[PDB]
Amino acid sequence: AQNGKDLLIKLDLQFETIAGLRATRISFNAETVDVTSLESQGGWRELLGGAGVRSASISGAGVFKDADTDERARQIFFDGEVPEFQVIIPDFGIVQGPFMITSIDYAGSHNGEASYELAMASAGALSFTA
Amino acid sequence: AQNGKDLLIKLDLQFETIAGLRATRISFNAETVDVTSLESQGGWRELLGGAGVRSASISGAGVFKDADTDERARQIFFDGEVPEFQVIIPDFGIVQGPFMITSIDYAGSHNGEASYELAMASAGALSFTA
Amino acid sequence: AQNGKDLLIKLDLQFETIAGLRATRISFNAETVDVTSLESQGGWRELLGGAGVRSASISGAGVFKDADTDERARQIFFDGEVPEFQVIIPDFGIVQGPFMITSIDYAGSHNGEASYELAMASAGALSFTA
Amino acid sequence: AQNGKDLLIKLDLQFETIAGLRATRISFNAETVDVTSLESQGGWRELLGGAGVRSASISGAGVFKDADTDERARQIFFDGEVPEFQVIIPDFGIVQGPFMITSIDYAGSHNGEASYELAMASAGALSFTA
Amino acid sequence: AQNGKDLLIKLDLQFETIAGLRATRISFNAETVDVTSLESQGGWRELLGGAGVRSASISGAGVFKDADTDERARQIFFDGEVPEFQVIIPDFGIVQGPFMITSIDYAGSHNGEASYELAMASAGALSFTA
Amino acid sequence: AQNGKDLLIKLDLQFETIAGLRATRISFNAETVDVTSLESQGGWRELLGGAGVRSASISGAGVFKDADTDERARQIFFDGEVPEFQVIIPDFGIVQGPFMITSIDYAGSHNGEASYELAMASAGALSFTA
Amino acid sequence: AQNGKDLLIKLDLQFETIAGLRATRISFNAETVDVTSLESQGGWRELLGGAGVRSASISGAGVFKDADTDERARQIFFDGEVPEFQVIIPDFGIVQGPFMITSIDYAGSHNGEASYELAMASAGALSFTA
Amino acid sequence: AQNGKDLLIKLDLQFETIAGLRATRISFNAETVDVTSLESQGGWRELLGGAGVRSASISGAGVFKDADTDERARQIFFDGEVPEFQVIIPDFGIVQGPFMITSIDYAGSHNGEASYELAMASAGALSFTA
Amino acid sequence: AQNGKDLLIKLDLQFETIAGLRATRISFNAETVDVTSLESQGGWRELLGGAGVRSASISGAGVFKDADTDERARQIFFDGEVPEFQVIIPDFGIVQGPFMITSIDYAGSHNGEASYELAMASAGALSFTA
Amino acid sequence: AQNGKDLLIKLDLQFETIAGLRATRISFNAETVDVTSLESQGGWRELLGGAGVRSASISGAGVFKDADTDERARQIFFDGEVPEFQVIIPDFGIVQGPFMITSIDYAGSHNGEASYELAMASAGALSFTA
Amino acid sequence: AQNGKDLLIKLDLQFETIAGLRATRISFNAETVDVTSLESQGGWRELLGGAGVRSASISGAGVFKDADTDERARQIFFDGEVPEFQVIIPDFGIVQGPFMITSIDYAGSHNGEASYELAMASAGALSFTA
Amino acid sequence: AQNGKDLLIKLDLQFETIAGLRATRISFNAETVDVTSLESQGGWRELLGGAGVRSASISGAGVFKDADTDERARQIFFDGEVPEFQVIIPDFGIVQGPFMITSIDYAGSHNGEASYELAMASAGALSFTA
Repeated sequence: AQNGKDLLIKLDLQFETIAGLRATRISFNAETVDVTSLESQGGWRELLGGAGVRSASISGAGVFKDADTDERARQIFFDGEVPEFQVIIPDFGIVQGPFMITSIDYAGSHNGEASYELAMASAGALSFTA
Repeated sequence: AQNGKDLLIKLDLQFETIAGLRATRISFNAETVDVTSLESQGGWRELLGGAGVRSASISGAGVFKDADTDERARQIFFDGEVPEFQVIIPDFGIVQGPFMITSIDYAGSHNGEASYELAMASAGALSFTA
Repeated sequence: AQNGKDLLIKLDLQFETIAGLRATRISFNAETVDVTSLESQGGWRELLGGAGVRSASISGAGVFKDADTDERARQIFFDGEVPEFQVIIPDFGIVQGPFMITSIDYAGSHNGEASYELAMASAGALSFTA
Repeated sequence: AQNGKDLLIKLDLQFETIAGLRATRISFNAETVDVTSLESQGGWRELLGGAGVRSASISGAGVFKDADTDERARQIFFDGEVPEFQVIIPDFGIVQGPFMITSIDYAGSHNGEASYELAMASAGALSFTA
Repeated sequence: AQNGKDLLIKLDLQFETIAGLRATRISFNAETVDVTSLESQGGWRELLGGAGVRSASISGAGVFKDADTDERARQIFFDGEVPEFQVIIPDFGIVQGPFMITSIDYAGSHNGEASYELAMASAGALSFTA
Repeated sequence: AQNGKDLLIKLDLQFETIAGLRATRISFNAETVDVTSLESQGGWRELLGGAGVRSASISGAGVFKDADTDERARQIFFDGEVPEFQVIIPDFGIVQGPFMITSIDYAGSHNGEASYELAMASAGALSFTA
Repeated sequence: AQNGKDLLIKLDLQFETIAGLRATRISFNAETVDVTSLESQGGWRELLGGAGVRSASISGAGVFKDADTDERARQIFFDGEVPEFQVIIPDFGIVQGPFMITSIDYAGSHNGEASYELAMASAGALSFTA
Repeated sequence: AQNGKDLLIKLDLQFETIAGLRATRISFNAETVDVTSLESQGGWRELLGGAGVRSASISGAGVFKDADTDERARQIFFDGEVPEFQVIIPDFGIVQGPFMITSIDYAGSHNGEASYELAMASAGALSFTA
Repeated sequence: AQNGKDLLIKLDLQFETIAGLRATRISFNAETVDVTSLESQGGWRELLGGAGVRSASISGAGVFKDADTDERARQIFFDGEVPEFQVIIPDFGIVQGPFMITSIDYAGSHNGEASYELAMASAGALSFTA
Repeated sequence: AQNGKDLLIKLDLQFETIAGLRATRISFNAETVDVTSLESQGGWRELLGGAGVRSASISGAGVFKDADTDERARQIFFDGEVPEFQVIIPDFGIVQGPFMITSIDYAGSHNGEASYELAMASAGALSFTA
Repeated sequence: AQNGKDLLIKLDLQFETIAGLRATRISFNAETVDVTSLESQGGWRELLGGAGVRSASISGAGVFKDADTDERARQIFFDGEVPEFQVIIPDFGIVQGPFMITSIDYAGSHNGEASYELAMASAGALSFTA
Repeated sequence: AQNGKDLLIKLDLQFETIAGLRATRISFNAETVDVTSLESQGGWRELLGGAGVRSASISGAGVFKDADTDERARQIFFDGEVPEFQVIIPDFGIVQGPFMITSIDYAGSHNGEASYELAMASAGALSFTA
């Protein structure tokens, strides 16, 4: 078993995690390049595999606590960059990829928090430190 | 931690917040300009970053209490303008952007409130007061 | 605070509200005419504002109680018209717009009510009585 | 107030209601033919009204009890017809329209009923008996 | 009233029902061939009726109990056929149609069942035994 | 009845199941090649059957426990391959198909687990060991 | 605003509109007799105006409903005539011109309508009733 | 309204319709013999009418189902003939004309049908049975 | 930024804009008098510039609302003239040119508007008021 | 109904189909030798039929998988030949004609496949095996 | 990667970019002087290369914002000149060529912008600053 | 199956691929020298084959990333040459042909990339390395 407190996204400025990090989710994708020739041993769909583009997307939720890493993401959004982002998996290790800052949003209610979602997507080739 | 009562959207007339402000949510976006060349170190999707357009959208919910700032939004909708709007983040600071008044709606039930949603979207370059 | 019992939609025949008016919701819109030139001080999306078309939509729910104003809406639907409709906001005032009768529906169950939704949309220039 | 037990859909064979009629819902529509000229007193969307096509759709839910009117709907579906259907509104009156039998479905579980939905849509000009 | 235990889908091999048959739902359709001429007594939408194609779709849920009829559906999927399928309605009778085996799926959790959905769609002309 | 603990997806490296396997679901498909000629004994939709392409998709959920089979899936994603995957059905048997690693995602919260979804899709002709 | 249901093409037999009149379009033309002398105050193209021939073309779409006016157009095509045709503009008035029946076509699909296009062109001097 | 399933093209061998008849379209033409004399009451284009040649063209789409009428069209193409073809209009009646077999084409994909277009054109004087 | 509602075409009778002016587009041209001598510093195409004729074309779309300026264009077409037309550019100013009325067309559907396109082209020397 | 997987083009080396055969389309033609004498019973166009030349064209799309039959087509193109090609129709049979290799093209993107179109045209007399 | 905001066309008056520059596209050409002698090692087409004339064309789209550089282009069009134009490529550099102002057009709708296309073509020898 | 990332066009300076190579497409041609004698066993068109000229054309799309191979193509265009170009097919091999640089174009928008198309055509005899 691995603690959900362990997997951490973190910005550059040298890497530090953001403050409100209530729920985060790295999500990989591939578009499944269908190569269905007429011949196929039972009429099954055949796929190519390595031809497909592959992606990554980070969706971080949290409560707005002011930190320099939280101010950094605003500066990354206004001065639109694609810097290095890094996401630990507990016992796998970090990812250390270039991402962008696709859509952030700050929210607040009459009774609750200052909360924020932070949605990111892949911008380059990723890595894995094991 | 930051109070959700602190983050406030506010209209011009000089800036004042609207009356019913039950739930508000600034939401930023970028469309992620995919630049996927054939070469890529693992077949990963590459992204450009700064080429993407970037946006902002404000969705304010609340209960209809008559105020001059609430009458102002009706006047902003009928006389269709794109004036300056300003949204505080508690410990970040204000945003102070030009937005429009994309879709508002007033609602009422047989037993409940006069309530309203107020949806806005970015109309120009934004700012950040830190 | 404003009572939800106060905001009232009403038909012409001289204006009277409909009988079952369980939940009603005027909803305004604008399509946000994106004017994103290549220059923009941080790559922000620029918007025009007043070029966008603007709309209104009324969605009234209620229980079927037979009234002349309820029979009027059937006559407005079969003899397809775009007459004047009027929606009070409690302390703002009325709207007094031409709408159509886009989609109505009557519903009933084996144990419950004769209920109805009544969906309307804008058909002309609106107003505001303050 | 009007009882939901009163509003009844009914088939021809002379008109009789179907057996399982747990929840029924006549739903009218119009597609809102947008006539937005460049001139409009506040940039408001203008609509034409009577040019729009208008429709009706009936969605009847119920439990499968075998009746001749329930067998009739199967015969209406296989021998695809558009016969007269009639829906009472409690204190308005009947509708008496030609509809078709667009999609029906029979369902059953390991513990529950033989249930069915019955979805209909308008096929001609409707009426109103007042 | 009719028991939901009575309506049964069944495969050929001679007809036998499948093992896990937790929830099943035959669903018929017609695409409603709109024939809206300019003339129509109130501007109502006119429909043709019998010109529309008509369909059937079976969605069977259940828990994976190994049976020869359950192995048959796998053989129907890999050796892609359109054999005769038969669905009883309690007091109507059977349907006895040619269907295909459009999408099946087996599912299991760390604590629950081996469960399966089985989605079918019409492949030919149907029948009704009364 | 069959235990949901029995149906197991498993990777190659020789086959071993992945660690967090909270909910898994193989899902087959066929696109239903509509062959609707003008003649049809009641206007019913006719289908061809075996002409349709057929597919399979695996959606595995689980909690991130570090295993070599869990590291293998990351290596399968970065070095984009289409290796053999194998899914037991309790009393049917295995499937043993070539799949790809379409989209994986790691997620964690401030209080919960390191969890992951693992979505796969068919890449070749499948099998069945009975 | 003017309803598109109002503008109507109509045949002689005394004038009656055709049955399927889904989309109709009178289209006028002039060939723009270029009179470009060497002198012209900025090298602009000069045109003569009234020397150009002027035309009209009617393209009527619709669904084949059998009417005597629909049979008339077939008789106008086989017995090739140039009779009087008349097209209302809603608030302008009629045109009342001699046209021919240049190209008609009947079409039908395996699932849709019997539809037809009807293309006409000017054959004489036109009129305008105001 | 008339069903699109009703209008049918059919070959001789005695007349039978072809198998795949997904979309068919008889299309008539006339070349509009322009008789524009210098005099014309407003400079309008004058046309003669009956001097123009008149034609017919049939474009039939469909899915290749083997029938004797489908084999007949291949025999009509290789042994190039101009036999009698017959096209029903629902409530008008048949046409019964001599056509040729101008261009046919068979098509198939890796996943779809064996489909075919069949393009014909007029070869003689046509008829009309009313 | 400039509003698209500001640029207006207008007829003489003193100048007034037409009613339906949904989309308008002044379009200038020059035919690019190629003067390619054998000598050219890299074999580049040389052009003369001022020798080319220059043109203007106006294409106005809109919905038929009856106005005196809309009746004027019909009178300009039948009594073929080349009067003064004037097109504002928002912050540039007017054009005030002689144009003709090259091709207009009125269109209407079974459900939509009475719409019209209005195509114009240059007839003389143009101007610019700044 | 016939599967689109069944119709197959195939080269000589003895006949084998090519690898990527995503979409293929044999297309026949005849140029319609117009024999329009002055006499014709309604002024109809008369055609001769068998005098017209007749052709065939094959357009095969697919993904580049290296096969000896795929290398053969390159050798057929560089060493320009007109060998025998053979195209099955599912239930008709083969064609077995001499064709040439008119235009092939290989294509690839930064993210997609190595794909190819293969366009062929008739080079001799064709056949039909029934 | 290079930002599309970086490549800029600019006029002389000293060089400044135009205001609305939504989409711009320099396009070079050469007419490919075919020199196909009878001898050629496989019957391949031989080309000469440097004999071909070479060109450039600029197509700039944008929204009409009044600027002196936007007024300049009108003055360049009416007083027909071929002045120096300059187009940056992000990391290549400028072009700095003499062009003409071939065709401009201003457009506006009832709801949208004042927009303009600006089409240019080469008029002399070009350059490259690296 | 073959990856579209594998097929690569490349310039000489020794061969290196260009930077932005988003979509590339080698396209071969032959003009089909029609040799249709009066005799032909069914009136079929006869073709000669090897007499036809044969060609190749390369259309490369991509995003402008500055490289020496990208600067080379500009130098190949201005100093008009016909150097050796080389295009890999994944499992076939290279082509290694002399081409010219027929038409290139650089494009950029207000929000997107600096993109470019690069169109080439054959200039000599080609090859194939297998």
